[PDB]
Amino acid sequence: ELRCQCLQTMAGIHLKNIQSLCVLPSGPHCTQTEVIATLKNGREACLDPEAPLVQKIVQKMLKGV
Amino acid sequence: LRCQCLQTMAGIHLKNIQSLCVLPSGPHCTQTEVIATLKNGREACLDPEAPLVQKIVQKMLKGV
Repeated sequence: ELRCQCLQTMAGIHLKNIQSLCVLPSGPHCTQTEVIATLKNGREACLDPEAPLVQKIVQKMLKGV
Repeated sequence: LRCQCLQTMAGIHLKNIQSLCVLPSGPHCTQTEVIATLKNGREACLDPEAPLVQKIVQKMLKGV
């Protein structure tokens, strides 16, 4: 909890807007795994890896959409 | 605007990756591309279609 890149997780993300989704696994840097989705507009959104929706979007990116 | 991967590599394990990032398919690139920077710090392009990469990605999300 000393060099984490996310101060909060938020929900409501849609795959259509995402240009890049990246998973930061937990380590000495941060207590919890973090999902950062940089959208096509250039903004970034912190997502909670445990959430089902984010996992569904990841699996849709790899296979689908 | 263009693909970030000029090749594909195999043998990367969830234990070895320090950060994995998925770039979805679009006009920039025909195929979805996964770029995993390893604990050693070098980067490896992984093939999203492979079952192993998908399983490892979702395992990372779970916390493995």
